[PDB]
Formats: sequence, structure tokens, C-alpha cells
Amino acid sequence: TLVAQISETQYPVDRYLDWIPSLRASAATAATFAEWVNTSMKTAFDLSD
Amino acid sequence: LLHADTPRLVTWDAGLCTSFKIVPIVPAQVPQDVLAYTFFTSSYAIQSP
Amino acid sequence: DCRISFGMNGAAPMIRDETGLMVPFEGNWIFPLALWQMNTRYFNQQFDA
Amino acid sequence: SVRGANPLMFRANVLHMLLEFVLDNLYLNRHTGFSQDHTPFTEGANLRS
Repeated sequence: TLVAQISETQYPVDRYLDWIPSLRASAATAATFAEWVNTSMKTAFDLSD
Repeated sequence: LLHADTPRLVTWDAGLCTSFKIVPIVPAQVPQDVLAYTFFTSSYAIQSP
Repeated sequence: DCRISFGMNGAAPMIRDETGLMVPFEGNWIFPLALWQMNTRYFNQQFDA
Repeated sequence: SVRGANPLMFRANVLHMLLEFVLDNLYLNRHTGFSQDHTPFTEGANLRS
């Protein structure tokens, strides 16, 4: 859901923050964004694996 | 006849694929008493192609 | 395309409009943010006064 | 003389020059790597390193 917001993906989802400027992220750019999402959920639920 | 040298067929290049370059022959006319030095982009250290 | 030309012998400087016209440094203008980011050093010298 | 050449032998020298030109360029281009532009100078282009 989040990656489709900052990239060009055919996933059908309502875009609510299109007035915020951004760029068409590539695979490398999206990977760093995905990494941040990963760690955030791991710390919230206290996961180490 | 027993052993012949094997030629080097496959070689790799990782740079620009060009054989022609542009070189200056006469320096520019900066500064001059007609145009102020703020006009030229070289005064701002802007790199040029 | 916002090229800036200095004026000669008291003539005012001019900048290129989107339609291709040259206009003096006055009036109401509309600028995308990307323009100032590209020419931050040059625009500051010419416009601040 | 060290500053002169025989005019009747220009074609022979030029022909050998052309053969040297071809031999020196017998290489294969290699894929190095890329990165997305973080500046607005291009619309998120991928630039070779």
C-alpha cells in the first residue's frame, strides 16, 4: 500500500497525498524506503528475527 | 607446432566510447571592460560540458 | 528556459518568458520552485536588489 | 631534417594510421552501475557511474 503511493504501480488504492511533491522512485530508491518501514514495525512489536 | 600462442579476443572497457575530444586553443577574455564579470558562469565555478 | 540577458548602455536587463518574450525585472511573476534550486547562486545576485 | 617528411609517402603512412585506429578500439563495452538523480536538473534519470 505504501510503496504504491511513491511509485508507478497498477495497484488500485485511493491516493490521498498527491498534492505533496515527490518523484517517481526507482527500485533502489524504493528499497531504502521499504527498509525503513521494516525496522519501524520490528521495533514496535519487539522482534529481533 | 606443439604450442601456439593464444590471442586475446575478449577484452572489456568501462569508460566512454569516444575517440574525439575538444580542446581550447585560445583563452577567453574574462575579465573585460565591456561586460561585468558577474555575467559569466565561470565566475560562479559552474562546470561546463 | 529562463535565460537572462544584461542590458547595454543603461538598458534594463531582461529574462525569457515561457512564450519566448523578454521582460524587464518588474511586475508579477510565477516561478516553479525547481527554477530557483537550479540557479540559486545566479538568481540571488541578479534579483535581490 | 627532423621537421620534414617525404610527400610521396603520405598514403603509406596514412594507411598504417587507419589500421592502428581500428586495432586500438577492439573492445567490448561493460555495464558498471547506476543511481537515481536526487536533484531536479533531470526528471529522476538514472545516471551511469
